[PDB]
This record gives sequence, structure tokens and C-alpha cells, in this order.
Amino acid sequence: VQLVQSGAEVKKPGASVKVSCKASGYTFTDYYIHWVRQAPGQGLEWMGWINPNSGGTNYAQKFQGWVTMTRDTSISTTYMELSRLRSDDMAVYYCARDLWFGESPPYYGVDVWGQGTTVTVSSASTKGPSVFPLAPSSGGTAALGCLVKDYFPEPVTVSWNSGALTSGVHTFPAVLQSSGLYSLSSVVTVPSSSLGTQTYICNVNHKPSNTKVDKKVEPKSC
Amino acid sequence: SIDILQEKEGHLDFVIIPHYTFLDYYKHLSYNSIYHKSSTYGKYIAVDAFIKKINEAYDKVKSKCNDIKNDLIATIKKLEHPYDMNRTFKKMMDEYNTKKKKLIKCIKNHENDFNKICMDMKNYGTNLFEQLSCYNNNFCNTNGIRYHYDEYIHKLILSVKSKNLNKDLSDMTNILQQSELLLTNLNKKMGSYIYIDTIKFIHKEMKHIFNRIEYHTKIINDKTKIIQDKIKLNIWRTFQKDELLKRILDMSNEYSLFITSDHLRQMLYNTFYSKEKHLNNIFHHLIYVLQMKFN
Amino acid sequence: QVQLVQSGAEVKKPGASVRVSCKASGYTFTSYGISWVRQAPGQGLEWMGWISGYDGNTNYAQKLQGRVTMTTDTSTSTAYMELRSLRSDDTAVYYCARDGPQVGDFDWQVYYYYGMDVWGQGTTVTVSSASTKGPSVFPLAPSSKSTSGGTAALGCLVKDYFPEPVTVSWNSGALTSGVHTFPAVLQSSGLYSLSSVVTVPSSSLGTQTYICNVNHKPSNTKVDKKVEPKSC
Amino acid sequence: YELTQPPSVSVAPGKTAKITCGGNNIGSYSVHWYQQKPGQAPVLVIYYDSDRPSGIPERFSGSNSGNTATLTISRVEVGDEADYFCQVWDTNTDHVVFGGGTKLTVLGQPKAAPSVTLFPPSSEELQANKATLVCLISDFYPGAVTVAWKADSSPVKAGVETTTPSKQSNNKYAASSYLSLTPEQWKSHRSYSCQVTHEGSTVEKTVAPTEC
Amino acid sequence: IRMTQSPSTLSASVGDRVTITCRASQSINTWLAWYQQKPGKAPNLLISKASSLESGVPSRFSGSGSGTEFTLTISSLQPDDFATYFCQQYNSYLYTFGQGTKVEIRRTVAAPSVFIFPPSDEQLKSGTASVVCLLNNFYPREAKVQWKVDNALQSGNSQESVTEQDSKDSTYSLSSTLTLSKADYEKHKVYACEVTHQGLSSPVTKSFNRG
Repeated sequence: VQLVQSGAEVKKPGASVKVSCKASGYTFTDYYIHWVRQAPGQGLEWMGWINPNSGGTNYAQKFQGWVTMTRDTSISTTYMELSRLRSDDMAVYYCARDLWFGESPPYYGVDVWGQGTTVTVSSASTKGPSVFPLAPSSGGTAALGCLVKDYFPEPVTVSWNSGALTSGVHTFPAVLQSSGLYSLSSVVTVPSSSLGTQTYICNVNHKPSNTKVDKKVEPKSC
Repeated sequence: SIDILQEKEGHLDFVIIPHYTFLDYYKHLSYNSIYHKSSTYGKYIAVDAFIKKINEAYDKVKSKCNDIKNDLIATIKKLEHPYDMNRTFKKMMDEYNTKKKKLIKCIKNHENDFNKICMDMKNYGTNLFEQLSCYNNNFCNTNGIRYHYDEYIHKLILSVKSKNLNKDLSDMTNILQQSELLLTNLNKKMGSYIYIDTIKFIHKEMKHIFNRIEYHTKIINDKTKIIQDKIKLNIWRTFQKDELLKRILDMSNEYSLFITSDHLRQMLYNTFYSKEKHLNNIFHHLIYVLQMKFN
Repeated sequence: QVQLVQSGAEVKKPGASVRVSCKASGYTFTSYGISWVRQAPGQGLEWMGWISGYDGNTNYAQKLQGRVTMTTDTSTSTAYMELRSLRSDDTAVYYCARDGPQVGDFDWQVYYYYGMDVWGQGTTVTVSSASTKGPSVFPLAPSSKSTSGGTAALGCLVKDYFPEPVTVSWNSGALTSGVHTFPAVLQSSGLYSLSSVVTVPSSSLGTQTYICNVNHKPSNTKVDKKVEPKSC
Repeated sequence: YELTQPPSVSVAPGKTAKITCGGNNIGSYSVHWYQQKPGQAPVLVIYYDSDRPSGIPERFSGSNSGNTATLTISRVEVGDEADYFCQVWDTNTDHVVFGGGTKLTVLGQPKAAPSVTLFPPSSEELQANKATLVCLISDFYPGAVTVAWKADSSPVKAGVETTTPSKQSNNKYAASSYLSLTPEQWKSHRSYSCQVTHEGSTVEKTVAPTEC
Repeated sequence: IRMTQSPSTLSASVGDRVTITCRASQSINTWLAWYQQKPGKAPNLLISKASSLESGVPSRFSGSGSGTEFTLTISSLQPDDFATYFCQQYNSYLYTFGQGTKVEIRRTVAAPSVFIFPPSDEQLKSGTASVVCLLNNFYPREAKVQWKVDNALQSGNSQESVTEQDSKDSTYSLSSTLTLSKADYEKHKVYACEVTHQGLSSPVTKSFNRG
């Protein structure tokens, strides 16, 4: 018994998104599917339901006009299209199976939820990060890292010494800046004694802008 | 015994089960008697016309209960629609009980009329069967058993297999369970007791219908496996006249019991969902009453 | 509802053909057969033929051999009866009836032993040299003489009309007791003639009006003759 | 039709927690309840006011009457920390209504002051005519901080971007704050500070343009 | 091939046991059907393999016989059973019906009421004169009407018509029409019809003198 939705979306305002939700472990046309959205840090908002047998829908008041729910019974999949996205539509969109078996439930309630599909809305343009060294400085342990500045969209991958260094590494969640661009830091806690023999290189990779940058982080020379 | 069924809204009917099996059994004997010899295959349309004349007459005697049947339909409409007339469930349950009693009473009255039509089919079928002969009594052909199976029985075995009867029972248990689960919750909040009493009643009727469907499904599954094993034994060989005839009666018996349970299971399925349609409406109306109330 | 609906009344000149239809409902047409039987006015039943709805096999009576042709149409469940070279003695109500599907076939009665169990309403077929004519309605007037006790008789002679039928009523249907509309007779002239009488009390002859309402739809005739007591 | 829930409820590991769901005549509605752990999809824990779906422990129970539905969680484990949402179906409006949610906080968990690391701008970034100070905050629990920057004791709020807290692999929390200034602004001041307040204690880190 | 019913007309009362006999010219085994025909209506099947009662036909109807001799029996004659009955062979593929057996209602002897009508003045202008003699509500059906013009018995110039037995009084009515050309009618004075019936002790005469 599962609902597997499509992956994270990154869209500009005025654009559309068709999110999918595939049902498994049961007969897809025997249960209604609901869609509920969640703004970050906020509550659950019912968007509406779809009868997977007939294709008949019921849209909540706030979601009427710009949400379209459809299904393809051949592949046990239901879809939700958001038409003409705006900044305030950034949310996790969920598909959820009604617990009532059959058509025309007298009461509605959910029992099986999909994992969610994050839809991110921004007018920013794909930009690769500028990468900077956060040189070690002043107990017997030194902190050094990389600053991955002004990139869009998420995600960025940060590895250390081509993947070989994974201990003491802390890649931090990104801040969204007022400009629309992201910035993140990856600090690695190393022994102070290693600083003269061990060389540290951070490898940043931004798949959306096809950018791969390596940056040597050496102790500050004066 | 007699079953009262509801295919669709406003469509009540009845089956006297032993008569259905009796009449079907003698249809198999009839076809097996004319298919045994190639010189009698043409008589198929005469057997057809006779069997259809017997059911026409059987149905005409069923039609004598039309007015009492129509009475029960109207009473069932009052029962299935308590939201349209809105008071005293006990009176409504007693009403249904007596109108149903009156229908079975009408049925019992025409017992002799029904038996004469059945006994005419038996006499007809045994007449053709008792004159069934072989060129060599030690070596009687089973081509009639084969032809009859291919042209009359194999079509029903494939048809019944394509339907997932075991998932039809799974579906019905989810319906029964979610209905009790909601029923028990709503009963703790009250509202129109007439709605809870009619939900409880229709629900119990549905469990009884489910039991009959479950029982007929087991028979359909067992008989489809038994007809398929037994047909192999009675085919592609010859028999002595005595053994061929005992084997024609044994096959006819299996077919008639299978066809009966298939006919009843189908009708009881139409009845379960016809009753379920009304349970759903009453659930919708009770929820409306409960929510649009004072605190 | 098991039934057979036949085409309407028919008037044909001698030497002509007639085409009676018979539409079946409530049963499997191709599993049975249709038999045709007629009845000349005031006479017994006469069998003419049979046809199978299953294979179109026909069996005609020897009297009608080389004159009658029954066909069938499985698409509409209709059975036709075509009788050509019509003669005066062909005037009859022609009926169609449900029968077995293999009457020719030997030992057929062993597989279907029933008689003709469902009949159509019948089709009046009149054969005649006569032309259409509306009836001449003549009063049959009572008088002081010829009044048995206190009961007087009056009527209407609906003479020389063609074809049958005409309908007679009294006082626009308001008078029904004691009325006898007689079966018409066909005269040497080829025309029909009948009487419709009413017995009434003598106490009403000079105070109640008596009209006979003759209506012969075949010639669009509607005659209302006032029957008046003869003073003498 | 509205469902009103208290935004927060906090309990001790052995104690029982009650989450209320207010609504006019909610006693006539059937209440369903969902548990949503941080960064997870919701899970149905009570349906039809008091029934538990298969696999839901007996510790979870519910009641509903009058104008208040209650979700009772006996013997609260630390793993019960989640947002809890009540839900109804209102036929008048043909709408599924969810409550605003109640965050369940479990007490007893030990408090950890944050570790703070402040990085001044890199010479490479300064060479690009830009300057970002990087304040890295980690290993803190309850999991909530306030960040104040300073430039020679005078507070600085322009050019500051601070992240929401994030749960770490070790169940402690992490945050980062950035101060974007001009290289001229960077070299003008004597010192810059990043002050992290956790419960009632401030942890401060100071960086100077005259350092190497 | 040749069915002969006996009797052809039968007088019976409600509640009576009645038995029609049907004889065949050669053996027809048990392939005989029975039919009932109410006037103006279509025949209905009553019995099939000489004894097989058709579904829904009153149990008062029973059949029997084989080969050449066959009998239809009505145990308790009810108001609806008064009609003509036909037997029919289906041993050969060429069907043959019997001549029919009328079952009429028996009641007390009713003498007819006799009325003579002279020709209308309008019909006389047409060139012909028809005199009608009416016999109203009599029982039994058997009645002799004779036309006498100046005591001369007439033959070949009259036509009779009888109604169906009455549903309320079980009687018959008869209309006899004597037709003459205007020339023949105006050649004689006395026109009369002599009626002979069991209800009348002696023939009743109704007459008129033209003019």
C-alpha cells in the first residue's frame, strides 16, 4: 500500500507544474485521492479530491480555477496541475488516499499519504556558485571550510578531497538571500597537527549550471 | 426455499431454487439425448422451443404474484428512503415483514402450478433419454457428452473464471466493515434514530446477502474444478450403455448445481449493491442532520 | 408480453393479391414457427400453412398450393402471408399463430408437442367486385298499431353499403338498453345491409326523440336519421 | 467551519499529553487525527474520534463530545515529538477541514549550548570586491537561537541572512548566519561579532580585519 | 385428415358437466389440440397432446383419447365457457380442424315479441321496398318466419339475421327483411310475417295493408 509522487520541482512564476502520484499495493480505482498542500512551517490545506474511477473532481474553494486533477487508470497514476504559479505557491504538495473504499464516501478522511513533492517558485536565473576558502585559524582541533556563494537553484553537492574525506565534515543547509540566490558553508573539523602535512580541497558541484569547482583550503599565509 | 432479489432500484424478483436446478438438470438431459447420435442434432431448435415454452409458462405463474410483489417494492421504497414517512421504524420493519410474508404466501399458493410445469420438463427430458440407444451396447459414443460440453458448458466456465469472485468478496468485506465502523461512531452521536435503525437493518440484510454470495462462490469454484476433472473421464472413450447413462446423469447434476449457484451469486451481487446504494444515501443524510444541529 | 400483431383490414378485387403481416414480440422468433388459419364469415377454422422462423421452411395446404406464399423477416420478427389470384370465397378473417419450428421434420411432435398456442388479433380480408358506397339510412318507424303491450319497437335500416363495417348507436350513445344491432347480410348486389332496433316504452314515443347514429368510416359517412312515430 | 488547536503542548517522557481540537458542535463531527514528524509525510493515528488504525499503539486514544475533541497520548516517548492535526468533513461546505496543528515538545532532553565558528572574508572574495562574514552555529538543543551581529559594538541588521534551525544526525540542531558587507566596510571597523543566544545565554565570536 | 365433432350445438347451464366428442377419419395417435373461440375474438389453445392442459387454462378443462376417439370435458360450466370449441389434428403436417361445437346458455322458453315495419317513404322513392319483421328476445334460437303477401307465401325474396345470445337475458333476436321493387310492392295490399316458435301456442301473425 503506497503512493509515490514525482520529484522536486523548480519553476518560475507564470509557469505550470503537473505533479504525479502512482498508487501501489491495491486497486487504484477503488479509493478516492486527495491533494493537500503545506507551506513551510505551516499547516495542512486540503486542495480537493478526485474519484479515480470516473475522473470526477471536487476542488476546495481556494484551489478552484487554477488546480486541475486528472488520472490515468492504466498506470495507477493521478496528477495535479497547478496553472500560473506564483511566489506564494512554494509548498510541499501531497497526494493522499481516502480510507473509504468505493464511490461517494459519506465522510472523508485519509489513511495513506505520498512522500510529498516540493514545488519551488522563483524568478531567479540558474547561476553557478562562486567558491571561497574559509582558511583555518585560531584547542588542538582546527576548523576550515568552503563558502559556496550565490547559486540557484538547489541543490549543490559538497565533497572533500574527491570524496575521500568524510569525517568531521558538516555541510550546512543553505540560506536563501533577498537576491533569490543561495549560499552555504561546508566546515570540516580537523586535527590542528594535520594542518602542515594534510592538504584539503573542497569539490563543489552544481548540476543545474553544470559547474564543478575545486578549492584548496590552506592555512592563512601572512 | 425461495430467495427474493433486487437487481436494480424498483426491480424485485424471486427464485424457487430447487425448481431452478430441477428445470436446468432436465435441459442438460434433453441436449445430451439429441447430441448422442448425429441423426438428431437438427432437433436442437425443437428442444430449445420446448424449454423456452416451459419457462414462459413458469414465468406466467410467477406473474400471478405481480401485485403482491409490487406491494413489497413500494414498502421497500419507504424503508430505503426514511429521509422522505419520517417516523416509527418498528412500524416500517413490521410493514416490510408482512408484505414479504404475503409474497411467500402467494408463491406457496401456486406450488401445484409450478410443480406441474416442472414435472412436464422431467417427463419430456426422461422421454428422450429413455430412448437413447447405441450401435454396440458395449461401446456407446461419448461425442454427445463432448459436443454438449464444448457448446453449452465451456462458455460458462471461461466466463466465470474471467471474473475475480474472490476479490468481489474482499470488496464486500471492506464495505461491510467501514459501514459498521461509521455506524458505531454515528450511533454514539444519535440524530434521527430512524436513520440509525434503518442503517442497522440494511447493514444486517447485507451481511446475510454476503454469506449467501460467499457460500455460492465456494460452490462455483468447486464445481468448475469438478466438471473439468470429470469431463476428462467421460470423454474420448466409449462406455457400456448403463455406464454411459449413469455418466450423463452425473454430468447433468454437476452442471445444474454450478449454473444454479452462478445464477444466484450474480443476482445476490446485484442485491448487495442495490441495498448498499441505499445505505450510502442514509449515511449521507444522517451526517447532514448531525452536522446541522444545535449545541 | 407474448403477442402477434397483424396488419389491418383489406379490401381486394377478384384476381388480386393480399399481403398480411404478423409481427412477434416477447419470444425468440427464430426458435418457433408461424401457422396461418382463416375463417370464412360464419364458418369454421381452416388451416392454410406453416413457416419456420428458424430456417424458412414452409408447408402449404393442398387447396392453396400454387397460390399462397408465406415468408419471414428475422430482422423485424415479422411473418408475411401472400395470397394471390383472390376469389370471392377468400373472404375471411386470416389469423397467424405461434407453432413449433420443425413441423415438416418427421417425429416433430416428440420434441415439441404443443398446439398453436399464441394467436394474432386476426385480419379481415374481403374479396369483392363491389365499389365503396356509404349506406342509405331508412327509419323503421313505430305506430299506434304494432306495439306489443306497452313496448314499442323502432329501428334503422342501414341499407346498401360497402365495405363492412358500420357502427350504429342510439341518441349519441345515451340509449343502450334493448338495442340490437343485427349482423349484416351480403346481398346479390354485392352490398351489405343491416337493422338496428331498440324496444322502448309506448309512454315515450310522443315525448322522447330517437336518433340512430350510423357511421361508415370506409366512405367517410356519418348519418344521423331521426326516427319518428307514424301518425296514420 | 473552523478547527482551532493550541499551537503547542509540552510533556515529560512518562506523563500523558492531551491535544484539543475545538469546533462548534464538533461532537456531531467525526474527528480523524494525523501525526507528522519533522520533514515527514503525515500518518493517521486516530480515526472516527477513538479508533486506532492497525499498527497504532494503545497509548494513543481519542474522545470527542460537545465543542472539544481530545487526542490523548499516554506514556509519551521522545519519538512522539510531532505536529498533530485534527480533521473533519463538513457537508454544508463540501470541504475537508484540517486544524492549525499542535507541536508536541517532549521535555527531559538535555540542553546543549551552541558551538560558534566565525569566518572573516577570504582574500579571494575581497579580491572580487566583496566581503561575507560566515557564522556557523551547531550542536544546540532545544533547537532555537537568536543571532545578533555587531560592528564596533553598534548593532548591524542590514546585509544579514540567517537560516532556520535544522536537525542534525545526532539530534542536536544547526544554523548559519551571514553578514554581506563591502570590503571598505570590512576594513573600516576594528571588530565584528556574531552573538548567538540559545535559552538565556549568549555565545560570542569576534573577528578583526587586522588578523592573520 | 377429417375431424368430426359431436354434437355441433349443445345447450347447457352453469355448473353442468359437458363433454364434446371429436372423431378422426384415420389414427392421429395423441396429436390432437383443443381450442376455444368466443365470437368476434381469436381462438385460444386449451389442450395439447390430447390431454395436456395448456398453462393457465382452468382445471375444469380436461382432455382424453387416442387414435380416432377424443373427448373435451368441462367439469363445471362457468359463465365464460359458453363459446364454440374446435378440435384439431396435427398428426400429419397438414392440419385439419373440426366443424366446431357451440355451447349456448339454457334458460326458460321465452316467446318472441313480433313487430312488422313497412318500407319508409324515402326508400319507396328510391325504387325499392323493404319490410322488416323483428322477433325480439326469444328462447330457444329456433324460429320460423314466413312472409305472406295477400296470403301468398313468398320464397327467395327475404334475408334473416340472428344476434349473438344475450349477455343479460340469454335470448336471441331475429330480423327478417323482405325486399320488393316499387312496382311489385305497389301491386299488393296485405303484407304479413307468420312466426312459429315453441313459446307461442299457435303462429303469431303481424300484418299491415300498404297506404
